[PDB]
Amino acid sequence: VQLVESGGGLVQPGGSLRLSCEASGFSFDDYAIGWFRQAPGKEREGVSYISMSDGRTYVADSVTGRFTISSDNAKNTVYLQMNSLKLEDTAVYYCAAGRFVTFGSAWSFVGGGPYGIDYWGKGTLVTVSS
Amino acid sequence: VQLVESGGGLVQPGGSLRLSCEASGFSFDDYAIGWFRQAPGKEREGVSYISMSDGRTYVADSVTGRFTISSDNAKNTVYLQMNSLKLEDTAVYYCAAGRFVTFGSAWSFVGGGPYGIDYWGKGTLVTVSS
Amino acid sequence: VQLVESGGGLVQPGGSLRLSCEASGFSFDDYAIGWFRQAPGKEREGVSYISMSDGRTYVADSVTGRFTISSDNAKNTVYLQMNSLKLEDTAVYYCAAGRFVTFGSAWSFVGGGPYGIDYWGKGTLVTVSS
Amino acid sequence: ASIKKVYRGMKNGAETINDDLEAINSELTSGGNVVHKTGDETIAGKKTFTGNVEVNGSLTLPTKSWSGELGGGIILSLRKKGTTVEYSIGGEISSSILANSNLVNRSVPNEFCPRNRCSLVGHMVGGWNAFHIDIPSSGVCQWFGPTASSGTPRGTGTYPID
Amino acid sequence: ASIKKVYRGMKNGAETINDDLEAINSELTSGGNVVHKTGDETIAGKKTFTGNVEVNGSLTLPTKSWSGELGGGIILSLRKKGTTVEYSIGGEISSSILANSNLVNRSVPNEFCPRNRCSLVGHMVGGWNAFHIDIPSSGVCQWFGPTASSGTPRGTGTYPID
Amino acid sequence: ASIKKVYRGMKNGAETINDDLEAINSELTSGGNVVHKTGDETIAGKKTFTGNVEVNGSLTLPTKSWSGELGGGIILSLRKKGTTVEYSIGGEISSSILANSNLVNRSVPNEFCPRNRCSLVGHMVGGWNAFHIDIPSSGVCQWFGPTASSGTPRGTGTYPID
Repeated sequence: VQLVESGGGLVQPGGSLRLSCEASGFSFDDYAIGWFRQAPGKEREGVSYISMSDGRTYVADSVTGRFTISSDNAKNTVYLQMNSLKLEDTAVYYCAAGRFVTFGSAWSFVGGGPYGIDYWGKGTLVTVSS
Repeated sequence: VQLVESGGGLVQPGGSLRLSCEASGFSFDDYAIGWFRQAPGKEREGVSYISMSDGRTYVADSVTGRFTISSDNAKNTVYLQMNSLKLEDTAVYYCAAGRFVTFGSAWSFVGGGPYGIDYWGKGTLVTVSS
Repeated sequence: VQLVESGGGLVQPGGSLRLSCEASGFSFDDYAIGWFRQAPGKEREGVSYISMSDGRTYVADSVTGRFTISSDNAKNTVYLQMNSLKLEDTAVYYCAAGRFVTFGSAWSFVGGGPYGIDYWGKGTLVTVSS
Repeated sequence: ASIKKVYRGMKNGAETINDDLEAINSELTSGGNVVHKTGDETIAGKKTFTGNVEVNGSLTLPTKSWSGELGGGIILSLRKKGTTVEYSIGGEISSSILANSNLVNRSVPNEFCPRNRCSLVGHMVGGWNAFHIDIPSSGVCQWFGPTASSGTPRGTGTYPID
Repeated sequence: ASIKKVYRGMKNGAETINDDLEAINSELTSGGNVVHKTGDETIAGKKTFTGNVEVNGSLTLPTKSWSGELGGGIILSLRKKGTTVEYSIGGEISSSILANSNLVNRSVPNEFCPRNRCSLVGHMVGGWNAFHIDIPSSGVCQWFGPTASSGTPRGTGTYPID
Repeated sequence: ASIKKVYRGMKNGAETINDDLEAINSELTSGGNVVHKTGDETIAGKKTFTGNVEVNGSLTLPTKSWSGELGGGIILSLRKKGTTVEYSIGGEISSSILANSNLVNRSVPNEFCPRNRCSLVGHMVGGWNAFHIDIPSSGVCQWFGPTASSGTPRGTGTYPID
């Protein structure tokens, strides 16, 4: 039962970065794996998630056209390709696994815990600065 | 102060059923009486309710065109006519009485307790199977 | 750290009233100051607020075209001009100061306390009767 | 909230969208199935607070009382509040209670019985004498003073329960 | 949230609908009048939990302390935490305290007074002697040891309050 | 909820608005970051209740136990529940314990140590004898009975901790 992140770092605006999350120790049939982010100066916000069964995805409005999510169930790993990075994308990015429901293109995490998420990674820092 | 249900049973898809709720022991001036339903595998969802004063109604999207609510204040009884029954209508159906507010065709139950409802019936099982 | 109201009173429908709130003891850079109202027979509802920095405003639908908010940072005072008063405007009006976020014309107060508000005034009674 | 479907080709679309937004928004202030920062509310389900909790008002837990003469005139008055039992020793020794003897007039009811033997220390009015009464898991209390045939036993305290 | 009306014939309709959805959605994460699964929040109103509650951090209830010399050199130190009073007997007997006498230097303040007489058992340093001090609803404490003119009284425990 | 932007010139506008309304509305019943009136939920952050709180089920606080022979055969069994320590005196005096002596076989661990000296009153089986054991902030317990070389010490109660 672990979610291990990597790929975070310092980049200039317009830069690119690729995050990875190694998910092991649980079913997948009922889960979506994805990413949030958080300032030290904020609550969490959802970024992008992928259904581990059918591959349906969610991508937040603040990042549409710039960030794309990928998976590979074998390596137990999910990817976030972050392009055209902006100063406001600076945050710590957490890998997350949660049970969910969809209403077309809109999603909701159904867990009893914070943000409706069952498991969290330790987080990977993404810094975008001039 | 009682809400007594009846009419639940086993039916095949395309089948029909009629639920009844005998409501006694409270005013009515401020109440709507109606139905929810719940899997053992779910939270409650609202199905259909009727204002006990003016008779305005609510019918959930999942059941529009198939389920219709009726009342008769004298027998202290509300009815749910369930037509064109589907496998996904299988649940235990609870009669409920609650104080409410409306915003045109949209409703909200205002009670301090679960689902904003004041009183609940014991529930009637509706089973739809091949 | 005080919010002092004045201007409430009894008026006939179609009447006018002007509320004032003397806000002192805090920054302003991060605050919006405004008004709620509440029946003894209700929860609070937001009426109108003004950003203490950029002056952007919010005016509730129930009062649009009738109530207008003003400020003057020096006297540490915010104003609510209430015109074409209706019976349903009867309530106690509370001055409030809160940290907030906007989504175009829509607002949300972000505080950890009730209604997302940090500080409240004592309230001023507005009575509209024939 | 109980909302209406917004769909391709519906009549009164703007009105329906507005109605739905208003009903949903109403539940961010009060009612429905959400817990709010105001209002008297009843909350079902197991709630686990991982952080610190402060209660400025009263904190009321389930309560039940029982009182009875254990034996030899000794009265034990109990009040269970959560997992704690508040006790008060009373009465007056009315017959000889042998050293180490079981008190057989009344047993403490099962719901007030501890997991392990609890020793309730008491004192006799008018002198320097102390005793203790054990409450075992069986509720068959035992006197651990010496043989005694008179006196006024007292003592207030608590013991734990599961 | 504070939303804008969506109406028949408005300009910037899509923008208004989106703004309203975003403001409402923001309150499902934090702020407004809703209690969230994260964040430091202040919650008004009577809250009744019908199920089981777990607190992993600290649970802080209202607290107040009082200490005073009841009489004859006996000191009683109290701390009220919810409906329980934590007590500690201290001091040193400085004058003769008669058997069954009221302690009249200080009464326990009304807010620390129990519903019914509570018997606080204590012990005297250096020997086998026990006593008890009663705290009645009046707060006029009573010594239930024998007549005593010296010694060091001690004892820590609790008694209930309303 | 995780919603889609409603914007000027989008395709499937009604469908997107409906999807967003449904996802938001779902969180007024369960899930997301909101606390509900039903369901088993885990809640982070400092929560301050300004009003009255009632718990109808159990209220579980952090718990830890410790037991050890303080010295001279005297056993002290402890259980910390929030800011209260439940104690039970046990064992049997197996060597001479001098009047006013420190018990040096085991100290009470720091996490069970009170802010100020707590005097735990106990009683010796089979007679009228009482004693007390002090637990200071250091956890180096002290015997306040007279010099004693035998007997069965008992006593159940509580003392406070920070």
